[PDB]
Amino acid sequence: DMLSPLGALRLDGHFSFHDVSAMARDFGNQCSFLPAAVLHPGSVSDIAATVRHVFSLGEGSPLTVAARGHGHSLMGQSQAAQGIVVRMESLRGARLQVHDGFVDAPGGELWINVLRETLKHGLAPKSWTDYLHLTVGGTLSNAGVSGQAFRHGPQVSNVNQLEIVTGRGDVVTCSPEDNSDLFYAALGGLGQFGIITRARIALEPAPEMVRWIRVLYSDFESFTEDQEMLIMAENSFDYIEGFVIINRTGILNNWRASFKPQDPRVLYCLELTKNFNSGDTDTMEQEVAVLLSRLRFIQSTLFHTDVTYLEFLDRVHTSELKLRAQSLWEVPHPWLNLLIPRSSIRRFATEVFGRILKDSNNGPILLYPVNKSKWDNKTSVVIPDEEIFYLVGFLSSAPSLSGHGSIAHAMSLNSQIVEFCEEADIGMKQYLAHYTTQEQWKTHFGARWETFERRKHRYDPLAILAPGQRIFPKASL
Ligand SMILES: *Cc1cc2c(cc1C)nc1c(=O)[nH]c(=O)nc-1n2C[C@H](O)[C@H](O)[C@H](O)COP(=O)(O)OP(=O)(O)OC[C@H]1O[C@@H](n2cnc3c(N)ncnc32)[C@H](O)[C@@H]1O
Repeated sequence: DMLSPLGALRLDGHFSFHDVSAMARDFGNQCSFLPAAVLHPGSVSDIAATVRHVFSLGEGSPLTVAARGHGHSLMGQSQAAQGIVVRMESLRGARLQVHDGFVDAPGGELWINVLRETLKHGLAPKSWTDYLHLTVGGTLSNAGVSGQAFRHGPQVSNVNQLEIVTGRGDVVTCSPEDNSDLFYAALGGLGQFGIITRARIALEPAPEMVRWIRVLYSDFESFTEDQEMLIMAENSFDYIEGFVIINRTGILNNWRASFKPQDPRVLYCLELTKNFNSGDTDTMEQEVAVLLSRLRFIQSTLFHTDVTYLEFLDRVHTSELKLRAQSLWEVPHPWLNLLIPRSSIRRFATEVFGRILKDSNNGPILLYPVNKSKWDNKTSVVIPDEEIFYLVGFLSSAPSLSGHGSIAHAMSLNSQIVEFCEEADIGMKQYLAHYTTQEQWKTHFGARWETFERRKHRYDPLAILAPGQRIFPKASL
């Protein structure tokens, strides 16, 4: 019995060794791996003691440790088959401090909760994810990208300090100035080098309102050229995203329920915001008029709405409530998330949207560019080698057991896109990747593999951490 000395640890919290089903599923709703135990930590010391114990067993133990955030992983990345799942949200509380234009947040804290606290001081983080009900540790283990990344970089570019429990069970406080290799390793590190128990996030003064804008384009070339010009301009919009709309009719009528019209085939939606304060509405109106005057969208499709900063940032939670009401939230999510270099974007769009795809009815297609200069080259993040690259997110649901959608249909369409990228040398890199072999991961990492592998031996030599990533099998190094 390897799990009886685990039950002998004098934890601040406790272990669950039978009631473990909730930790054997994720948002992907496809993979289910029953863990042997679930740690509900009462402190970071509990996490460190659990990791130290597993490490003390050496190479003769199949025990693994997976930190679970909000479980938004799509293919078992936060699960541990016959291992130990650490419920990071058990430490949410509790150690949330705002000081000096920074917020110190537990790793298991949701971004929505970081924002609610921070707003009480008139402050907020600068860089977001589209959905806020995700943990600080979970999004930083990836990158955390939204409409602000073009300017502030991803969330991983807006963190100043991390408190980590390494795969050796050591508790380390790190930053660009102390234990910097661990700091940079953890950022986009896919949970490979340790568990982030606390993060210092940079803040900026928060606006009270946002002018939220949506416009349509018929031409991809003009759509993307306008996005690229907006991401390079000075005093531009505060959020820049885009959507690919395949076949769908009554798009302006769907917007009419929330947005004010001004005035009443593959289409492209450009989504923008301009941050503002009530006492400075006229300056915003003038600045927005100027910015829009340089764009080439279909004028009759201009829709806008004035909302609070919180209402805009938490917008996806409204869609979550509607899906939960229709029992459409916990369905399989066979998402495909790609990073496409600027030089390949048109060739990609021609084949993917013009040929491979017939409709976009089972989920949105995100498409927008970012600036590579905002991403630090020392992290574990994998990005294309061009100064401008695009995030392309195929955020599909599979509500059907057969036919149109249908995990088998979504999976076939995803394979076709990836096979095209490979055959036509697009230079694509996947975001939120789910490779099953170390050979597929070596190719993904490419020139950055050696760095990733050396950091792994340094911080998790026995490969105890985040086995669901499938990069390093237990004790394989
Ligand atoms: C479900 C979802 C995801 C999502 C999104 C919208 C929805 C509805 N919108 C995103 C967006 O606009 N931009 C973006 O960059 N990502 C977006 N995502 C994906 C999301 O960021 C990720 O799924 C991410 O993993 C964060 O979510 P979460 O907190 O749910 O974390 P997890 O899924 O349980 O675990 C992720 C991996 O990291 C390891 N892990 C978890 N917590 C930690 C800590 N504290 N320290 C170290 N590693 C940790 C897990 O073991 C797993 O491998």
